[PDB]
Amino acid sequence: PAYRILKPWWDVFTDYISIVMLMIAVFGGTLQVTQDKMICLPCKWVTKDSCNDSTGPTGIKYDLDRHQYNYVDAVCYENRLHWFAKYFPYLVLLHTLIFLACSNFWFKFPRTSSKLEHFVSILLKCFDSPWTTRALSETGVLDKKEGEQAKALFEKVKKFRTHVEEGDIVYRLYMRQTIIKVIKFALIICYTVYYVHNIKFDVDCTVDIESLTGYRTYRCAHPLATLFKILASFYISLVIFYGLICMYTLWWMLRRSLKKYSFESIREESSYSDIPDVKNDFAFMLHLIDQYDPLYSKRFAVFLSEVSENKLRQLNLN
Amino acid sequence: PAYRILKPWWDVFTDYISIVMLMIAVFGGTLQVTQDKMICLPCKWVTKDSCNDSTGPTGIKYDLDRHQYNYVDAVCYENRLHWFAKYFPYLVLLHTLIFLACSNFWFKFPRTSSKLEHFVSILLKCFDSPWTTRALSETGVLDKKEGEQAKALFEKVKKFRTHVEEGDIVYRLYMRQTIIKVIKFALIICYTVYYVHNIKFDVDCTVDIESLTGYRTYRCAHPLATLFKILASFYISLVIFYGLICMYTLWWMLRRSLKKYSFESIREESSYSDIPDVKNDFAFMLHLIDQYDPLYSKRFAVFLSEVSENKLRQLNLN
Amino acid sequence: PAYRILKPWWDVFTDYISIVMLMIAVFGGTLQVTQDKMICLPCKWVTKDSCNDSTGPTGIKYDLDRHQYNYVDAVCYENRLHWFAKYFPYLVLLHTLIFLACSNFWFKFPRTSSKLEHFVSILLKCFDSPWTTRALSETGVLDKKEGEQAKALFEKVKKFRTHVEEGDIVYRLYMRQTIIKVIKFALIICYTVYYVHNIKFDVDCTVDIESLTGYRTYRCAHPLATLFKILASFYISLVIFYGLICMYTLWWMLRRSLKKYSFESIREESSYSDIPDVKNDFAFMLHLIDQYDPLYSKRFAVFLSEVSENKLRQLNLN
Amino acid sequence: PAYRILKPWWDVFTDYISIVMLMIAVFGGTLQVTQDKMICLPCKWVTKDSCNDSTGPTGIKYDLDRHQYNYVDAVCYENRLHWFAKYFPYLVLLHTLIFLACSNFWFKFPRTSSKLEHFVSILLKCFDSPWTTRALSETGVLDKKEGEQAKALFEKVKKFRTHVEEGDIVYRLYMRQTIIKVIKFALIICYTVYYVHNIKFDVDCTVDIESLTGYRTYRCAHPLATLFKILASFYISLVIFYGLICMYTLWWMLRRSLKKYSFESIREESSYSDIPDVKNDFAFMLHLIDQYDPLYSKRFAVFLSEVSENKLRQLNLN
Amino acid sequence: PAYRILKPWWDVFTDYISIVMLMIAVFGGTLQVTQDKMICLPCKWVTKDSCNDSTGPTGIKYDLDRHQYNYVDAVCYENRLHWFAKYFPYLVLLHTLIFLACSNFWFKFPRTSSKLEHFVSILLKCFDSPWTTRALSETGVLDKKEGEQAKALFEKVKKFRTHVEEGDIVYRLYMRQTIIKVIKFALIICYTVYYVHNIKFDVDCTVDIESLTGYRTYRCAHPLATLFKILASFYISLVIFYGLICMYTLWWMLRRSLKKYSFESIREESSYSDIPDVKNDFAFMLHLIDQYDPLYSKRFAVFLSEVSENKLRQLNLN
Amino acid sequence: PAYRILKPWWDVFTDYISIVMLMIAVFGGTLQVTQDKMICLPCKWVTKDSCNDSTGPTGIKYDLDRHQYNYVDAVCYENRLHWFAKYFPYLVLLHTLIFLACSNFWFKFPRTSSKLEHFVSILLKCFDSPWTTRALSETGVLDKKEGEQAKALFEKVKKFRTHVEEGDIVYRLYMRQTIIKVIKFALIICYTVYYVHNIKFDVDCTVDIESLTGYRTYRCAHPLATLFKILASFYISLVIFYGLICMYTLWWMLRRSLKKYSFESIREESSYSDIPDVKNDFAFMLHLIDQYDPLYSKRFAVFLSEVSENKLRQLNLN
Repeated sequence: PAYRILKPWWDVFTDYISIVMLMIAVFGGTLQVTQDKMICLPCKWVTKDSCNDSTGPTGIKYDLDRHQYNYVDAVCYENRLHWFAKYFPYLVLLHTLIFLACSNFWFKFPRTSSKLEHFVSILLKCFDSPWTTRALSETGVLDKKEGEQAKALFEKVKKFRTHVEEGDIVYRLYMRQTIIKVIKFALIICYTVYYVHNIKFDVDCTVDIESLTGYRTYRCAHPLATLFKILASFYISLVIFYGLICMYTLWWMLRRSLKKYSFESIREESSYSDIPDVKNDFAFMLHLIDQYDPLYSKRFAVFLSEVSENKLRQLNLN
Repeated sequence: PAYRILKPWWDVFTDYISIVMLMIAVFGGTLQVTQDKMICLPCKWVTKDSCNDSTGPTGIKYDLDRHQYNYVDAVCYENRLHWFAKYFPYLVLLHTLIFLACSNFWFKFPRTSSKLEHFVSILLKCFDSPWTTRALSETGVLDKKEGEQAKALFEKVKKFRTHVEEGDIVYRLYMRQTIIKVIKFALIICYTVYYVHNIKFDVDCTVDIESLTGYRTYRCAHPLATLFKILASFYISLVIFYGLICMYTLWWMLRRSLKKYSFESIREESSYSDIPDVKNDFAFMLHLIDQYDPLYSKRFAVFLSEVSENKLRQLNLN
Repeated sequence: PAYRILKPWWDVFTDYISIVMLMIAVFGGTLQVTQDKMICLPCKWVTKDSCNDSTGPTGIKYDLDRHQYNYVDAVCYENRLHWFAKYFPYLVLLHTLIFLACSNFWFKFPRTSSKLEHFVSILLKCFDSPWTTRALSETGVLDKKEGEQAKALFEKVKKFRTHVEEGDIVYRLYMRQTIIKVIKFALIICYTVYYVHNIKFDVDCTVDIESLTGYRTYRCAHPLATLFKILASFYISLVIFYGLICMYTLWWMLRRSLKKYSFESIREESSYSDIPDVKNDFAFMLHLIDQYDPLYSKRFAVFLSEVSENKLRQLNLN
Repeated sequence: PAYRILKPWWDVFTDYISIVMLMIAVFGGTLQVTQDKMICLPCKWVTKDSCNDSTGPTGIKYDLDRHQYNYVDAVCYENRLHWFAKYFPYLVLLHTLIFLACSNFWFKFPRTSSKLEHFVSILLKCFDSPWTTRALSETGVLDKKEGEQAKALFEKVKKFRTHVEEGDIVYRLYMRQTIIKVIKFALIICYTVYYVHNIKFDVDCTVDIESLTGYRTYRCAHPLATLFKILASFYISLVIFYGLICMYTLWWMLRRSLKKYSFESIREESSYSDIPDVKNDFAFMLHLIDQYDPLYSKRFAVFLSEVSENKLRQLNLN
Repeated sequence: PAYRILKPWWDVFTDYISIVMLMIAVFGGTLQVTQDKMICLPCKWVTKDSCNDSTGPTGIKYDLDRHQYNYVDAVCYENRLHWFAKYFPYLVLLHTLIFLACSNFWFKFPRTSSKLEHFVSILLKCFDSPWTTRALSETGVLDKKEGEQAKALFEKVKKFRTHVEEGDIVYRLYMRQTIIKVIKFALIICYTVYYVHNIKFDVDCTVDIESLTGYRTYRCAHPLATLFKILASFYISLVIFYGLICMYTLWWMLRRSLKKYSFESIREESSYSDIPDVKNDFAFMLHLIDQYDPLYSKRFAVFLSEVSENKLRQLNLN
Repeated sequence: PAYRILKPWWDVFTDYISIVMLMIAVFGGTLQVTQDKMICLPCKWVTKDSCNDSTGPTGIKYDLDRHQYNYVDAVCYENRLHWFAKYFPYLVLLHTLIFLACSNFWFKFPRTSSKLEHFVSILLKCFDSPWTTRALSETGVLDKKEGEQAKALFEKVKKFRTHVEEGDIVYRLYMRQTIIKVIKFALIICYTVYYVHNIKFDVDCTVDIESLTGYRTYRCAHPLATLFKILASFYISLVIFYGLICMYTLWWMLRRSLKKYSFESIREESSYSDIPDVKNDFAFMLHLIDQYDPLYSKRFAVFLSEVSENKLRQLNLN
């Protein structure tokens, strides 16, 4: 509903990229569950623990029952097949979940949710005030009721300023979240690229069970290897875009030095020099709202100015 | 809810065509997943890497187990079968998603969403104003309250004009989106038509595994080839309609030269010559609203006229 | 919500018949997907490309593997089985979708949706007016506020009349939609009845593959033939009802000659002779609302009369 | 929402019984689809087209492949198995749907829906009127506004009476619906009880195919016979309850002779003798509302009385 | 929404226990449907219609086809397996449904739903009245409007008292429902505990079919026996808790003798001795609301007192 | 909706951890249901009830049918496989459910839900009062209406204080719930860690059935052992976090000694020394609201002060 203005474009993009990652994860998961197959055969002639690979033709006879193939299938799936091809989608699901948690933690966390809902309530009831457009147009009789409403609103804004000025928690939380995203990004890229090549269609496996079948080695096929490879490539691509976005966010924030809102633009333009600069934890919100729309900041700044209140006193006193 | 007036008929048609494309994609996808079968047999007599195709009859005996057929099935599915027949529906899903993204990007993007929600809020509160129908009927006592509401509304419209006049971002974004749609259209038509013919029911494949079975070549059948061919034909047809719609949109926009709203019709008809012409990024919106219903433009234009304000001053002063 | 009054009983019936058709389509579709089986056997003795059909008994031995039966199954399913039994439900789904599109096109189309939402808004705010019941009861002090509301409402109705009088698009669209429904009805009845008989339980098929099996001909069974026959009969029955409804609609509209709303009933009854007749594109709406409830037309007609306005002037002037 | 008062207890019970019938239908349907099995075997020794039923033991050898059993399965399922055991749940679904249609037709039908929504709107705005409780308490200064509201309400009720008095359609529709329910009830009981006994676990079938297998007769088993028998018993029981309810409804309506609302109770009790009796199509509604709660009828009857209006004139005139 | 105050804690617990019972029923149902397996083998040596149970080892050869095992499976499943293991979850579902029906019958039943919605509407509009807190604080100028509202509210409460005093239906219905719950509880415990032990993993069955196979007896296994046993134990435990709750409810109601609300506490405390005792069918509601929160009863009792009305007359007369 | 302020951060974390636990439970459950497989083979040479594990190679022949493998599979699954590997996910589901019950019991329980909804209603209508910000700003003409509203609000707060002061039930319930969570935590950790190691891939089982097959021992494989081991590790980790959170909660509550709200901070700061200390069952709520946001406590405390009421008397009297 109302927190769309808080979320910037980068957070919006992350929100949908997470859905796409989760989608491919769920699909790979159900695809793994429904088949989870390998197709294994023996190898009669062995050379260095591998196949030699050396009147019409006739089929070869191995003298095996259907149920022994499934046993050797399960064994060569358990032991010699590599864990990544098994557990790829579960990991992706876990990662997407903890991304989303790192994103929405500071919304769900009450200490900050209270400050944010109070801030936005103040901002909207200020923007919807009637006296603002008049004050901006001035660069003369008004209703006593809305005059008193504005008068109480000034005091509310002052108390809110005094309350928010102390905290400085939101900056720290958002900082920690971005850093967690970036380090986790790097970590997943590392082992994903390192272990992607091990997915293969064909596998030789020597499991050492003579007594049950009488064959040493086996050659096996994993049909889903190609598809999981495609999904992994698409995955790491989306991940790359996500991490570049997070790096841009981090650079923006650390560069701006944004604990202090400079504010000088409006006071020179609108000729209200008697406005102080803002302190920590109330400037960050203004920067966020500025990324959405600069208009809200200007509409809110008028109540902060004491000159506006001094003028409003004249209209109530009349 | 309220953005239905912004969307023109072509965007409406695209919205439903995307749903149809997504529907056939999901269906082909689940159909591929649940079977993903081929039925492969050997070929005893070979001529040029192909079958010679040369007391009651008797069945032929190949001396193969059930589990070897599945191995050769997986192999001839992996190697010699063509990637398009495998991965047709996934590509279609991807394309539909990126179409929808290109369509709804300028709605979800905050810099423009703010301008649009502000514009439409202004337009609706102007259309719902009581003084408009009276002003149009004039071609005399009014309430001081609604008079002051209108008076503030003029100032709001002026500030909004000054704000929107600068940007010119919406035109660029919509331009880029249409062009992306058209080039992506052409690209998908190209390889889709080039590779559709390779889907076939029957396939000969030579995989070179003598040691496991003792047969060189194999003849295989893919039942879903016909159905995927039908779906691909239906797909490219829908795509053609989509691209022709996009071309019409592009021609309309580039032809109209619409940064400047000509406006001359109302001023001659309603005898309000003292209205300036509109500049970039506020005309495009008027053209869009004109495609929906011309009435909103006329109802909104009265507040822009200074003569209307001059007359309204007389009614408030009385 | 509010467009229920626009929809007549025939459109209501079509709306639910489409749901039933879609239901049987989805069911036949999933039933086709989950089995898609035939059961094929060879035929040892052949006479004219067909079976001769000529110490306890003993089973017959064909010397075939399980995997060859599936191959010949796929072949005799692809080639000699008839396309209608395969693709019956998909066609039904397509038809139902394009029926629904032809039904809801003039609602979703913005040029007409604007006129309709404006019309119905006017009608409801007129019906909810307090002065109407008094004016009808007359066959005396009123509030100045509601008097001015009614006075502005007369002007709104006049502007709306002048706006709607020109168009004549809604009649053309509804005409085209009904005709599309009727011609498509006839087309589907034609080939459905012509090709329904080809569905059969038992099929003889000669596919000409000696090298793979050594048998010429095959006898095959399709279990779902009976069920699809039942569904097709039920389908064509529902379709017949739909088409008869559409024919009734078409006859009604072409017979009534409804561009001109005759209107003579109320003016003779309520003694308001000074009301003009209505022109194109505003009469069609009145006929539709008359099919729902004649009361709305009478309650709306009073504002159109100039005598009512002349009398209302006396009450405001007092 | 508001039509709960219209629905009597019998219609409420029918509404839930239909859901239960639909539930068992859907369950039997999916159960039929997922198995649809029979298990068929041959019979070596035949006596009168039936089985004679005449060193450790040894298994019997029939020399049949797995794929021939499925063929004879499909054949003996198609031909000799009885259609009721196949198509039981589909019929039940159809019946439940047409029951629900017969129930909700007069709600969905616009000609009557308009009358009903208008009636209930009048009744609720009368019940919520403030003057009613005072008038009942009388067995003295009031607000001019609510006085005028009541005064207009009398005229609205009079116009509504004149409008509704003519129709007499609702009685005919409800009559037809009840009769359709009762005759359809009897019909389904008839063939359901006549054909339930044919469901059996074991079946002998002689299909006459020597050339494909060399056996004349077959003995087959249908596992779901018992379960479908249980569901059919439960079905006919629920149906019996439904039909007895419908018979009670029919007897009630035909006995009461309810076109004329007798009304004599309130006029003797509350001493308002000057109220006429009610005519057709406005009494039926009062009887329905009486079945829910008699209070609404009494609260509504006061406005119908002319004495109440005569007294209200004194309070407005003061 | 508003009936949460009517429901006591025991009804709340029953509501969730029914959901848990339904959950285990649905799970056991789908588990039964998807497998419904037994695994049957013959027994070569027989002693008293049972198995005697008496160079490497070698497998035993019975000379049976795959399709005969399924036949004997179906037979030994139909005949000798016990009906409880088959139809356990369906019964549980039926019981849960009829529990829920017995719980919500007096809400859905209109004759009582009208009384309850009217009662609660009165109670809430009384609790939200402004004069109540003042009257309680008294142990002096008020608005004429709210004074008249309260004055009409007294009359409404009096009429409602006279209406509700007669009925005494709600007590009878709730009594019948509790008793049905208790007797049905006892019945299900009886046969559930009596027949639970018959579920077993291993079963010997003698079906008497020599001609089809040549074996007399069979030994069979039912894998789901253990799981259904666990579910049945959990089921009867939940059922026990449910029945003990119902017994507590029954004892409470029969002990309290609650047709007469004693009421003596408030009149001694708040010094309003001039309040009569309450009669049947209006006391039961007060007891229910007392179980939720005693405050509503006290806030409502003030309007019942005539002294409160006598005092309120002085404030309106001033 | 409104109870988000009551829930602290620890309860929030528990709420989502329960969803994750339930998710892994449902997944392990469906995974168990769909396969529930073991793959068992015999062992020809036995040494101490275990396998000795001692011209191309040839397959071994056991002379067993497909249906005997399934029998021995079911037997070795029933008897020698350990119950934990079977019933792991059901237990997890049960635990998660009873965690959620212990969490939401005091919300669903009516005796406390009434007190809480009344408390929060009072708090919100106090926070939304206009006089509070003025009273805080004072560290002078007001509307008589809101003055009387505040005056009644003081009395409401006093009655509410007297009502809540007695109970002391909420503290006991929350205490019991935390303790149940901690003891159940310890219990599940105990047997989970004790029995996790018994899950294994390979199992030897001696079932003692010579007559049916002629083999003593069997070697079996359980593919899902690894996956269930991973899920169990992840489970116990989440559980550990949950229990540490619960221990922190318990330590906080027992340490604070919170029946008495110390309150001294505001009276020294805002110079309102004439406020008493709070008693049991009204302090706990204040501590909870303090964990969310301290501002509500301060905004509410002003009405509790008698000095504020004494000052408000002057403004109403004027």
